[PDB]
Amino acid sequence: GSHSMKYFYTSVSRPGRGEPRFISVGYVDDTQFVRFDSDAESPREEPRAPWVEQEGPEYWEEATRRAKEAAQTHRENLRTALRYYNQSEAGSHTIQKMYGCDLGPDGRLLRGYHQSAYDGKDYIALNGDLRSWTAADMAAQNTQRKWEGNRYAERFRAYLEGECLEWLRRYLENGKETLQRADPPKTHVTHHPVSDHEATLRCWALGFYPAEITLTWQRDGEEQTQDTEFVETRPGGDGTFQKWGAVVVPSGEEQRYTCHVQHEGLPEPLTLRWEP
Amino acid sequence: IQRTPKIQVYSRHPPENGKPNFLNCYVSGFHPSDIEVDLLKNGEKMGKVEHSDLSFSKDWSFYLLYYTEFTPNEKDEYACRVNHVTLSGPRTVKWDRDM
Amino acid sequence: IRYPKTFGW
Repeated sequence: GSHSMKYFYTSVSRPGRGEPRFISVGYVDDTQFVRFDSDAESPREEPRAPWVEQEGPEYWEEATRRAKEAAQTHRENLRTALRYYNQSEAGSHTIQKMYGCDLGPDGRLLRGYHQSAYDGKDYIALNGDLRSWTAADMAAQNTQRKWEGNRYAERFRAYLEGECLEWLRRYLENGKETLQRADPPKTHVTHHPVSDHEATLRCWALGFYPAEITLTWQRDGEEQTQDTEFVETRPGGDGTFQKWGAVVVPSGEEQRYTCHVQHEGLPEPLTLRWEP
Repeated sequence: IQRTPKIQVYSRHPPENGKPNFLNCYVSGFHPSDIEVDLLKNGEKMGKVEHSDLSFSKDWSFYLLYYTEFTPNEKDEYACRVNHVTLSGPRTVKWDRDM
Repeated sequence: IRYPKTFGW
C-alpha cells in the first residue's frame, strides 16, 4: 500500500580540519537500512537493518563505490558553490541532497524525488513532472542550465523507474515482517494538575509504526486548538515511534474531553477518555 | 541560515522504578549540523552514550537521537545537555516522567 | 540501492 525509498546526503566543509565530512543514509519508509560516514574508521557502506545484511559482498562494494563517488562530487560542488556565491574558503558550508522513489500499489512509479539545498536553503529541485528543474536563486540557475544541457532529469528518471523500484521491491520482500507491518500505538491518558482550578490531560501514543499518526483533542465532540500542546513525533530507539498531545482543562471538565488517535495499524480510530 | 534545536528527553517505555529502560534525547530542527549532546545523571555525563546517524527532514533541518540504558528511580535525576552555535551557552532539559 | 551518477553543480 504505497512504499518509499529515500537517500539523504550531507556534506559539511571544515576549513583547516581536512576534507569535508560526508554522511549519507538510506531509508525504506521510516526504517534506516544503510549508512556511509567518511569519518568512520573504515569508511564504507554499512547495514543498519537486519534484513539488508543478507546482501552479498558485491552489494556492499558497489554501494561503497557509489557513496564515495557521491562524496567526491559533493566535495567538488562545495568548491563550485564557493565560486558561485563568491564566498571564502575559510568559512564552513553545507550541501544537503535527498532523493528517492515511491512504489505504488500497482507496482508502478508513484512519486520521484531529487532535491538539494545549500546552507539549509533550497538550492535546486526536480519538479513533479520528473523532467524539469526548479532553481531557488541565480546561483542555482547555472546548475539548472548545465543539468538541462546533459539531460540529467531523464537520466535520473531512468534510475527512478529502474534500479530504484527493483531494489525497493527487493527490500520490501526481504524485510516483509518489519517493513510491511503496521504496529498500532499503545495509548493511554494521564492527568497532571497545574494548580487547583486547572489540570493537564496528556494523551500518549507509544511504540507504533510507521511514524504517520494523528492525535487530536476534543471538548464536547468539537476539536480544540486552544491551550493544547502537541510534541513532534519522536523515535523510540528500537524502530518505533512516539507522540503525545496535551490540553489544559478546567478542573471538573475532564470527562468532557476526548482524545482521538488515527494510525495505519488501527482497525478504527480511537476515542479515549481519562480513566482514573 | 541557522535554526535553534528542539530537545525532547524521554524514555522508550513508560518508566517503572527499578525496571531497566532506555533513555533518549531527541534533538531536531537545528542547523547547521555541528552540535554537541550529552546525557547526564545527577549532573554528570553518563557512561555509555551513543547517537543515531545524522539525517534531516523536509525543511532541511537536522535531527539526531542520543540514547543510553537507564533504570529510573526516585532519588536520581536525568537530563540532556545540548550545545549549538544558536544557543547562548549550554541548554539543559531535565527528564520528566510526565513527558 | 544508490544512484550511480552524481551531478556536478
